[PDB]
Amino acid sequence: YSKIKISGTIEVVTGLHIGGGGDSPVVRDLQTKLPIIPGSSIKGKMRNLLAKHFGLKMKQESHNQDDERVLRLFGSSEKGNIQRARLQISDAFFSEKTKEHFAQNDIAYTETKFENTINRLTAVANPRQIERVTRGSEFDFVFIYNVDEESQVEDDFENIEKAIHLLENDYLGGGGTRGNGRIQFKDTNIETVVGEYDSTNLKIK
Amino acid sequence: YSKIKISGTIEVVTGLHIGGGGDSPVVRDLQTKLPIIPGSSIKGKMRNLLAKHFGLKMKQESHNQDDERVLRLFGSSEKGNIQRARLQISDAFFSEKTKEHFAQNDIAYTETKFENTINRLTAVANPRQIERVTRGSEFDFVFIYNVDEESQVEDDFENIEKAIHLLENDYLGGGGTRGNGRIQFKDTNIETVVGEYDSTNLKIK
Amino acid sequence: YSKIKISGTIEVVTGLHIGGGGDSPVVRDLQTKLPIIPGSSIKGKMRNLLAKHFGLKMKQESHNQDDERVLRLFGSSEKGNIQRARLQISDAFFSEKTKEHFAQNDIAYTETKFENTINRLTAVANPRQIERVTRGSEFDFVFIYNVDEESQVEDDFENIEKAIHLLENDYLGGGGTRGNGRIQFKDTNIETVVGEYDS
Amino acid sequence: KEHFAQNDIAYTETKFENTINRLTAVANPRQIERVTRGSEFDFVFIYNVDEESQVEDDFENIEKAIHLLENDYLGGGGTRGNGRIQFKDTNIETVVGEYDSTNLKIK
Amino acid sequence: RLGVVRADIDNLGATFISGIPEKYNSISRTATLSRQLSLFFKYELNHLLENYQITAIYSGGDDLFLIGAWDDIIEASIYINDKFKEFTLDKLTLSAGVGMFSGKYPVSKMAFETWDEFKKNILEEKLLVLQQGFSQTDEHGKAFIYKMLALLRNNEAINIARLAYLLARSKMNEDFTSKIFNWAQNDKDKNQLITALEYYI
Amino acid sequence: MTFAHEVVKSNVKNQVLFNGLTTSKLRNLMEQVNRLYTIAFNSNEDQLNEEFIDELEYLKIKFYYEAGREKSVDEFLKKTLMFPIIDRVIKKESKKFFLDYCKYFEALVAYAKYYQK
Amino acid sequence: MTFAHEVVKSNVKNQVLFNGLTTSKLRNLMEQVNRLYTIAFNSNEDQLNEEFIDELEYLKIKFYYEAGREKSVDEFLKKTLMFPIIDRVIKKESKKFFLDYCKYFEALVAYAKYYQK
RNA sequence: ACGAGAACACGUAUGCCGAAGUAUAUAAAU
Repeated sequence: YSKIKISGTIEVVTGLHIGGGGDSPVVRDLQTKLPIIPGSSIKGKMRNLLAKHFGLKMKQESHNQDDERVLRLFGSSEKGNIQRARLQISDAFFSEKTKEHFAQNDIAYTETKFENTINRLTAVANPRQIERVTRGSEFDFVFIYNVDEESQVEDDFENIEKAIHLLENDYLGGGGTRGNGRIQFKDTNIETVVGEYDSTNLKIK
Repeated sequence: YSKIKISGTIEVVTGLHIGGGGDSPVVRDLQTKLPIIPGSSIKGKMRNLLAKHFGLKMKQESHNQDDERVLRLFGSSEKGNIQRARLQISDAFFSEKTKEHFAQNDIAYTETKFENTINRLTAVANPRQIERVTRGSEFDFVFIYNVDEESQVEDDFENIEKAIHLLENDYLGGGGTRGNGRIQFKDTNIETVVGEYDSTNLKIK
Repeated sequence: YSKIKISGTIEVVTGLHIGGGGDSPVVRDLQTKLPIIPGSSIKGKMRNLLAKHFGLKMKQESHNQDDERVLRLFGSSEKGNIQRARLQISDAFFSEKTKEHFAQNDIAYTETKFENTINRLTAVANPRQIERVTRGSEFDFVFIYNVDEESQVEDDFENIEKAIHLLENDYLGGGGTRGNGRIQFKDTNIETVVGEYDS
Repeated sequence: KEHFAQNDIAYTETKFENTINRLTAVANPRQIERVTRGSEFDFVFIYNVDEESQVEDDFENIEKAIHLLENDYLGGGGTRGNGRIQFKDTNIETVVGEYDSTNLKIK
Repeated sequence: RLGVVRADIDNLGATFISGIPEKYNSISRTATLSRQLSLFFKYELNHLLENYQITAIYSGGDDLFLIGAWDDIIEASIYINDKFKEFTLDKLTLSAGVGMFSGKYPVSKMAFETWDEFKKNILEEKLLVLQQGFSQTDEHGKAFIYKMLALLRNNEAINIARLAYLLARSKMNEDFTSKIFNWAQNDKDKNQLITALEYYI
Repeated sequence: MTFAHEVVKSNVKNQVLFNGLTTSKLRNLMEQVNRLYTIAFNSNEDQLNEEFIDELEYLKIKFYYEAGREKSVDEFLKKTLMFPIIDRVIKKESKKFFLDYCKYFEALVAYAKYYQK
Repeated sequence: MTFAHEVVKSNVKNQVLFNGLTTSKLRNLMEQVNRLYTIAFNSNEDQLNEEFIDELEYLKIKFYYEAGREKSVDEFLKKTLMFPIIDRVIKKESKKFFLDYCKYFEALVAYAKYYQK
């Protein structure tokens, strides 16, 4: 039995809007009053895109049943063919380096982007204001992958590597089509935390 | 489920004035505190123009339900229809060459141009100052295209081509009718970041 | 849907001073540090003169509601009725040939004109200064007309042509009364750029 | 408790969640009550060593157990991003009998 | 969840023995009093329950042990109190309690768990106006109400300000929001509004 | 000092508030105060760092500027005793009093938002 | 520091400002400052490049020319020790000091705009 | 030789989906 640790940081290329608190703020940690990326967000977007990668039936879409490989990665355990989840996606915390950097250069953590909208037949503007996490800020993320079957390790890592790439080109949070929240990963790393299983040949771009 | 990446470069013909942040400043970023064109403007302008290009009824002008092919391109998912956007527009950034050349010529990125609003039956020209980005500057942009269906990429790309040309002989930003916002597109490149789709016969100009 | 391009070139005929930046300088294009004509100026001289040639009621002046042809031609939406600007006037810049000729003939780009002040009963000479753009220079401009009705294009274009003549006879910029603002237009070119419209 | 009262921090967070139907792309709001980040719990374990010649073994095992938990979660949604805990300031004392405990170690 | 209501006649010990002092304490007469009480508690309990999703579990003597749907249980309990106050001519009173228990619980453990103020003020006044407002304004899900609950449950003045602002961010009619704010100011009316909204879900 | 917090209801005139004060011209103040509040949250001890103090100085500078730009905001700041309390906070250099001030400002702001055209 | 507020309040004379100084009479100055500022922001290290030192001399040249052109600007700059400050900046060549300068000058502008006709 | 003894309130899903900081108005009368 082994547990495999993946570490790295998330770099916000363009502003991020997780925004679960609902003007229209972003999710914040309550001990530091700083932005967070709840692991539900990352994990769900990864599942969603990686599922869309493989063939999904209309009935499969309605019943949330997905491909066998993605499901084995993420677990359904809903009916019948149960599958215990396998990769636990932790949350993200606003890393220390970026906090110090912004303090030193006196940079806000979060901006209030003002946006507008022209309804038709009236052309009348109705404004809005939306909070966005300042770009270039870095989050720390931690993934813990479990080996329920030794045979399948590189294949599962390759699957989540494709999901990582899909997240980078696409977006998290809201305003994704409107420009918000394209992200990149930096300084990834793997190290076997429990077990006796090597992780050197493993890689995630 | 492949993704086609589009890169290009916005060259500003006349002054450019977003003015999101406002005596009323334009949208200027926070990590570099250099102005950027928030994608939300880009997508909105391109969308409104392309909607105008197809048919548009007063009842259609009521509540922003638009022509179906545009809808597939940008997504509404409003009348209980399943439509996630297949083309996401990101933000634009003050690319490095611009900053370099301006520094080695000692030129500002942003001008303040003063206007005299004349009042009829008053003969008083009141001075209003508008801040607009200097001419000849450039930004870099990335668009992401998603292939939800294989045999529709070409048809959607034809609509994109029309909308891209529409932006070159229109104004993007604020109040263009006073002659500010003319832009152009250069150095278009098309790549498929993720997937097995060919984008060589595919072109945007 | 269709878009109509207008390409043309203004030649300056009398000394010219717009002087937005105001010893009272003129506007300048910062990437070239060269004079420009802020197309806002074109728009304003245009609309003001056109209102003058059409009905301009004193009440209409007070309420800034302009003549319906004028308002539709340039878009206002100040009386509550949604109206989109049907023509855009952009800025304009020096022509390549104009700049080349200036360098070849060593022609200065700007002139400082002294304006002497003489007071009756005292005749006390206090010169003032003002800057003018070199006369005879030419800028390249663009007018972009948008089609919103295939039947209104002809009427709108007719108004634009008559207005171009009015702009030529009048003065553009400040100090029009003293001899600053007479420009001509040359090399008008018409070519629709988007759509299937016959021009 | 004293830190939170001083800093005026609520003890419990209410996280908003959402779920997306596929083939519908509709939004279904969810609410999960989570304990606040950074709070500390004082825990007590009692190990009655019924066999002197095995206790070392047992503690090794308990060690591994603790270790696993260190990189895992408790409770619900642990795959979904909550429940990671940490162990600090562990001290081991003998309280019944006359058995030494100066060499047993748990992180 | 299920609702369970248990009720006992308060002054039944005195009514059965002392009853009417000194002049009508005939054996036949207390018998007839017993007879009336019996017939009520075994017949009206049948008749009145018609419109409630309730099964009669234990009725008799002075013990009323009823279980059913939470809302239905509360409503019928109100109905039964009023009907009793009619039939007892406001001479005998009942004490009753309602507890909400999860389904499939061992009822042997539920049982050991277990007026006009409640009817007129909470249900009749606050509950209806809150219901109307939430009818008029949609999207106001358990998130919005739950934020309200959080605001009320922490009884501090800054929380009063927070409640004011949150109400401001809604789009409910000014009269509705002002009534909620005024109710929150009063400790009694806040406790009543809290109870009404807890019933709301 | 809470009389200055419920005076906002005392300044509801006819139909403008604080002579037409709107949250559109006060949003900058909220953002600046919140930015310093997060820095104070990061701070662990009571004694404020000097750079934090200079941040307070910049805050008051912004207060004066905003009062200069707009008249209703100027009335708000003066009539609510904003500058004296700011200087007092600067004088006390204590975190806890600063949090108290932020709560006061928050109450002012929120109550103001409750009443708006 | 904030010796700026003292200078402006002392210059409230008889309702003239520094003998009639106005903010629109400072515009290019601040504009120039702002330009340097954002450039100053983009840099990382505290050692200021020779080009930025030349731009600091250019800012001083602007100040000297503006003081020579307008007598009121001259009084303002003279009393405010602005030229001393700039010279000291040029001597120091340190980014943090420059940022402090930016804050001080911006405060000056804000306070002056606080008391205007 | 305690109405005891064993028993993770677990397993699935995130804040989405659309909205253009927009609408005219001469750096001006010597």
